[PDB]
Amino acid sequence: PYANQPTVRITELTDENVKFIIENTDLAVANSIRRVFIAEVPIIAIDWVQIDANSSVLHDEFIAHRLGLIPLTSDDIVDKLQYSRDCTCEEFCPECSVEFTLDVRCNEDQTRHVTSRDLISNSPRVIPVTSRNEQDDILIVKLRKGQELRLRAYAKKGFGKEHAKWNPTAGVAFEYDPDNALRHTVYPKPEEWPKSEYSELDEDESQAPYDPNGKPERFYYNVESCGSLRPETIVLSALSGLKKKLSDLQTQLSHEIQSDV
Amino acid sequence: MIIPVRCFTCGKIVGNKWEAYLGLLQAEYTEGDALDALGLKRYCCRRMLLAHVDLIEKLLNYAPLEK
Amino acid sequence: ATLKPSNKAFEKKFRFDYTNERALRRTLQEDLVKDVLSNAHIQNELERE
Amino acid sequence: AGILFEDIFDVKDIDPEGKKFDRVSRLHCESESFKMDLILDVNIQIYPVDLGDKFRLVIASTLYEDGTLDDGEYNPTDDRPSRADQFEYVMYGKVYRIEGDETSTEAATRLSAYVSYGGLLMRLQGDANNLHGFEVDSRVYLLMKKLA
Amino acid sequence: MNAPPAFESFLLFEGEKKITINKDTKVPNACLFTINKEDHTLGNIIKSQLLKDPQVLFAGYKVPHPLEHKIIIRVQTTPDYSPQEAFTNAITDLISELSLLEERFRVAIKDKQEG
Ligand SMILES: [Zn+2]
Ligand SMILES: [Zn+2]
Repeated sequence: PYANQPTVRITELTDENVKFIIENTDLAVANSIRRVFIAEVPIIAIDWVQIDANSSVLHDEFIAHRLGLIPLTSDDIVDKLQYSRDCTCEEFCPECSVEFTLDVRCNEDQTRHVTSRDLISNSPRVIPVTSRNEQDDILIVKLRKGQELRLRAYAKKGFGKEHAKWNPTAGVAFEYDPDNALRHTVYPKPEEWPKSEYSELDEDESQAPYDPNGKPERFYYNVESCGSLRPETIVLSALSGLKKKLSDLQTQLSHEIQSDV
Repeated sequence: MIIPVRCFTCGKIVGNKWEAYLGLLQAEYTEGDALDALGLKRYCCRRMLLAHVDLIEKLLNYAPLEK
Repeated sequence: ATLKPSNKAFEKKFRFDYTNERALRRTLQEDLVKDVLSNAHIQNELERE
Repeated sequence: AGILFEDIFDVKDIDPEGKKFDRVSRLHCESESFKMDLILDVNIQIYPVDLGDKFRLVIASTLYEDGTLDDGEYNPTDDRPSRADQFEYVMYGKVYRIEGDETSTEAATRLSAYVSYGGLLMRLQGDANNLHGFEVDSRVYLLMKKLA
Repeated sequence: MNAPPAFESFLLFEGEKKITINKDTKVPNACLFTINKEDHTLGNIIKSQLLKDPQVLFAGYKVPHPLEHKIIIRVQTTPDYSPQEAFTNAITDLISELSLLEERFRVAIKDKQEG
């Protein structure tokens, strides 16, 4: 009649991805955790652009969208910054946004590659991932001799539910029950399917025997970060975000019970 | 037109991989070895780099509107 | 149900047999059985039907 | 105390006409105390059954050891003494047909009761003297337990 | 032309009760929790955590429509219990799960970073 006692075991941790295993937890909890990893982890992404000059072959909406998809370092600042909607300021301020600026002109005869390295931010903590000192710089647009591109962007705090640019993951490999013991899938020819990397079976075997008393446990994860948040910070922010969502829901629930009590 | 920034499917950054991919092709790499060297394991990201047509380089051959 | 059946089947399936006391006893209750066997008006009505 | 049948059914065959489904198998069984053929559909995935096994089948109208009708509702928070605890496999179905060898004049000596456990069908055929409590449109249970 | 703003999925439009409790009259000790601006992320966990409660006879959730951003959770408990109390304990238990999982994840991260 109470909660379970989940455990965790990290099998790999790098700057790009984190591979871990959660045990003694429900499939609903593990799936919600994955959904938070994908849609409800706030990060900093350009969400406001003012094109002061754009003579390139790509129209303004194209440049805006392309800047929006550029990931920005959001490791420790995203927890400090608030949502522009909740901020009580005027258009912007350092508490709710990060100013960026771009001013490039192709004076030489060679094509000028406007890259993420040209995005100058007012805050040194929020910079393009390629700009954090390997990987090359993201390409915003190529310019021809005589063309110019000058704009002024502002980054905001958001999560995946608002737009995919605020999704900090580049893939969340969620898996459970590598050996089909629970038979949640039914392979018509189990011998034709390959073995999961987390599978523990001899090559002569195809799938584990059926377990009537089995329940989904030991969920395997591989959270590849896009660069904005460290792979482990994505998980911590996801757990904290889901706990905050449940806490606010509990507040509204209690306010509704006492409404009738 | 220009190489996208994220992979449409997963979201992996690919915008910074186009130039490296071309440099590898000129470096006598196969498209598969190049996509592996760039760290593109999912076939969705491999689709992004392998099916791209860089038209921007041809749009830059036309004189601009302003000099 | 009274188009294809042959004359024999038609009669065996549709003519109410009110002379088989055993069958009447099984299908109908004692009061109905006795009434059907004794009363002749009911039998005549069944035949007319 | 509501029990409408109780007899052992040595399993004589499983899926004689061939395996039609995967998580279900048809068992053709015969008893020894009453000589009653039985065609049953069970969930061999969770309750496997092998050729030659021997089980006790107890078709009852209620699970409560004391005579008391059931409400047909799923209430797992009921701690009263139920006869299901003493068995392994328990089903819940309804009688949807009772055939027999009755003629226009002679009564039925041999009967064949059909029951449907949410699709899993059973045909219990034998002597009518032992299948008098079986009536159509009556919710019944199975209470099948494998013994050695 | 008719595309709803993306923030409509999570942001309440205005004067919108985040959660509404409606007593179900079909059966006793049952209620419907209509939560606005939520989805399967919370509906699934709350359903599962209520199913884990032995005093909960029925626990289910649904999204009436994908375009709408509302969710309905039906909860039926034993007469000695209450659906509101069940929903409160389920949320408290989910919160404890996330707190404990977060703590153990911090510990694992530290142990892995050191060695
Ligand atoms: Zn502000
Ligand atoms: Zn991809």
